[PDB]
Amino acid sequence: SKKNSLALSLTADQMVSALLDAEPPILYSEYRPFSEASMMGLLTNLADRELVHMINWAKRVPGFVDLTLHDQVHLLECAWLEILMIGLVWRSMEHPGKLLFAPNLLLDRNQGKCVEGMVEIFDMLLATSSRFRMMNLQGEEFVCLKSIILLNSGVYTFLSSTLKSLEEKDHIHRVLDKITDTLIHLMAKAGLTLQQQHQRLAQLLLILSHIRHMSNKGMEHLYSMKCKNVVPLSDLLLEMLDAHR
Amino acid sequence: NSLALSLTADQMVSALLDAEPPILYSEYDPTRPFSEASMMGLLTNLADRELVHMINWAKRVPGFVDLTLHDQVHLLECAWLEILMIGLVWRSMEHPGKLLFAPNLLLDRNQGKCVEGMVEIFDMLLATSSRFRMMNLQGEEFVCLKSIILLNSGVYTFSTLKSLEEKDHIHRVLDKITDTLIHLMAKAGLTLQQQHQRLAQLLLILSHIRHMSNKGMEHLYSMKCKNVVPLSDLLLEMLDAHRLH
Amino acid sequence: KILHRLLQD
Amino acid sequence: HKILHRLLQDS
Repeated sequence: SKKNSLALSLTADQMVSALLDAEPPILYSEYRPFSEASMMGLLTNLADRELVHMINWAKRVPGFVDLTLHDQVHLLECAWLEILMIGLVWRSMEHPGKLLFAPNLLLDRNQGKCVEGMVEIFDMLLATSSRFRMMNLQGEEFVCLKSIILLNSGVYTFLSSTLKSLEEKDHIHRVLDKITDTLIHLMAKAGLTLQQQHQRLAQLLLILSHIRHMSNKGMEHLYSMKCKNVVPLSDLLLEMLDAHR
Repeated sequence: NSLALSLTADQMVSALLDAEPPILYSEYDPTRPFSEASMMGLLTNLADRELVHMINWAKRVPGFVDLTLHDQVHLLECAWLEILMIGLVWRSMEHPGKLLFAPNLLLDRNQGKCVEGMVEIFDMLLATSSRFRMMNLQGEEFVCLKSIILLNSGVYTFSTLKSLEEKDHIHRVLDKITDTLIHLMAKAGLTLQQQHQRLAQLLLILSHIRHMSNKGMEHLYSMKCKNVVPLSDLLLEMLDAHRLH
Repeated sequence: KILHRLLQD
Repeated sequence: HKILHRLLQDS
């Protein structure tokens, strides 16, 4: 049933329920004093394990299964590090000044200096966490934002010259509109006026620009690690990185 | 205090429309064939002349003059290439398949190929221009978005109570631009649901513009480091603010 | 290629 | 004394 997907027929409460049920688990770190190679090894090992759970989660984002396998691959390839980072920022909301990569790996700002060039990325992630805390981001809004990242990050890098590729973009934009409806639904339910609903919607979506910025910086750093060949990267992580270059 | 918060939506639009920079011509010489160096020279010379007008324009964006010179420098340093790009995409809307860098420099992707590494950026800019065309982006929406980019892109990379008070001022101005976008959509007759859907669609494009700017910054850095073209001292400083690898 | 195999399974 | 800082003052 790809003509009239079930994602279009979901109510706002059923969208929120679906996304909450789809949530990946919080994985642990398999973690002696820190070094540059060990800290990056922990982070890339964690990332590689989370990537497997992300694939399962994406298949449960409403509308994502209606896409072709090729389009699903492209969306995860573009979005995967944005998705990891917004997850990280969300988990770090209640830990000001700290990044909760895992329940047993809670890194403060100064611990990012044992890896060169990582402190800038750390500061950007912390500032986003502070922003989400300042806005009192809710779990229901978080899962909407994360799904928007998945569907949006690669929607404009598609091909627009096929009769069947243009209807794939419309479906993506129709699912995206539904998630916007859902965010607005949650804000109206929380008692915000119309003016506050639109302002808060704008505020949340502008943070996605910063998340895109951080993922671009993080991709260059990851590429800088692959090149130095000092930190082991899984075959899957190497492929996800290779898709950005 | 700030006079930008007391401005109405119509007064916001009128201020931004009148603040619009001029359309500049390139130093394109039709007597010599293109090379990678000469095309990079045309594009960087044009950007350098546009930067001067951009600075004048930024000082006319409501709320911008209220900031310290340090904060003004930071915002323009973070956003300048996004601003050039959204302007380019806007100028190219009525030129399907072409980018109107200037009235005497209207290029298709095959002309972009002579600068290796630019064709990917070229393709993304065309896709953005086509998205704006399909959405039928209006001039009043365009100037709002360009001002959002200027205020948003560097806002999340600012402890002191005076710094948290200046960030709060920026977010109050961004909220006014949200109110203005919604006002424009209602005035055009969009239903309440269409208003928030279109606001989301427009703001999500800003993440692609952020993405294109990051890719463009890495390309500019490559052209500098390979001695392809000399960059003006202003372009060198705007590039160095992004601290690339 | 790994991502293809993961999505199908 | 960067260029941008100077240009932001002249008008």
